[PDB]
Amino acid sequence: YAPAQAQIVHAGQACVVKEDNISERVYTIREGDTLMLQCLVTGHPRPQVRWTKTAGSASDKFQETSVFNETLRIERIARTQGGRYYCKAENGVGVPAIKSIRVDVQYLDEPMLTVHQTVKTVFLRCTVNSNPPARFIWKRGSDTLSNGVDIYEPLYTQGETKVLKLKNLRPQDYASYTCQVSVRNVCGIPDKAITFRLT
Repeated sequence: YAPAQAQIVHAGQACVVKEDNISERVYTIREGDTLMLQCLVTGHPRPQVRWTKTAGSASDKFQETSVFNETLRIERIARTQGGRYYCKAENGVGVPAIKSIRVDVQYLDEPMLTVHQTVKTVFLRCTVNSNPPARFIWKRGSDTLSNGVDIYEPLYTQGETKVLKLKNLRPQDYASYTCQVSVRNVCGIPDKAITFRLT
């Protein structure tokens, strides 16, 4: 007889895995792809294998595990299904073995854009939800930087926000402005954009 050992090994459609000498630590995968995590076990008799997502406030002594037959599979994984997943191997010999890995679900939503004018200045306010944090690119057909052009995060934000302030209103430069959001194509996630036609 021998006590149970556990080892988490990535499978499926992750884009990035992070590991160290002891075990695999992070499983990064694009929202909507298919997660697969193996739990290889040792010891005799053959250990039973359980998985669990630590959802809730109660401590480990009360989290609902499930007998799972080694391989955890989540098709069309959602941004809300990220976090720490625990493998538990037990064969009745010694103490149960428990390992865990962090799942990072990455995504880039289409951004939101709202306009506001006071007197004549123009504020274009772009928000997006993403993981990892997104890069904001403001364009007028061609990219724009600091023509009395101020680009800043505003004081009040419910999330990732970038404001484009246009101070003077020349006759020229009275057309379309674009907020392009990027995660630099991690996980193969392309950019997205929203355009406002100024008049």
